[PDB]
Amino acid sequence: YYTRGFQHTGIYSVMIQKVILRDLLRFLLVYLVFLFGFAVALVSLSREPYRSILDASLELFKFTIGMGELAFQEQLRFRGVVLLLLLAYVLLTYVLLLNMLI
Amino acid sequence: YYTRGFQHTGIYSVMIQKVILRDLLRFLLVYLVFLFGFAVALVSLSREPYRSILDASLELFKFTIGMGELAFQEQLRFRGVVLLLLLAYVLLTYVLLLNMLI
Repeated sequence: YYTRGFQHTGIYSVMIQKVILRDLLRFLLVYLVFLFGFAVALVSLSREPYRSILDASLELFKFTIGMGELAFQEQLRFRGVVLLLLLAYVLLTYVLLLNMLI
Repeated sequence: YYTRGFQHTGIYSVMIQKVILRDLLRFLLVYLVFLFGFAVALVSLSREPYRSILDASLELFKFTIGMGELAFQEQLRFRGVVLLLLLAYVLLTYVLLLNMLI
């Protein structure tokens, strides 16, 4: 809060709070909706390794940078659809990031 | 779909679908062509660890962020060319990303 004084160093640090708080909120809401949907989907696949909804959400949050990928061999013959869903989540996250920058 | 209403929050969210769908499609096609070519190349090296084409494609997709690097010691005396190919794939992916942003 005390960066409001000082010198010109605050010029770029005072205008961010008027557009970031408006844009990041909506975009993060959309991202969380997508993340929870994908997590529920992965739990549905793994039910019959993504045990709880919280664990799946954590995995999806890690997928953007650190992954939990390389599915466990024979995942009830649904490895292909799981991999396709993971790729789809990657593309949605990346396009949301590009929309963030734009 | 229901973000088309609301308020000014949709102003930046309606114009993205007219240029993203045109640019990302072609750039992703190019990226997939490069990825499949590099995966086939890695399979060719590893034939005589990148067993199937799907596994190699998955590894190349991971290389951009999470890697499968640190080749397995003596890879039939072809560790150097494999490492050079991996570096080349990294540079092509990065330059494609910069082209994406531009």
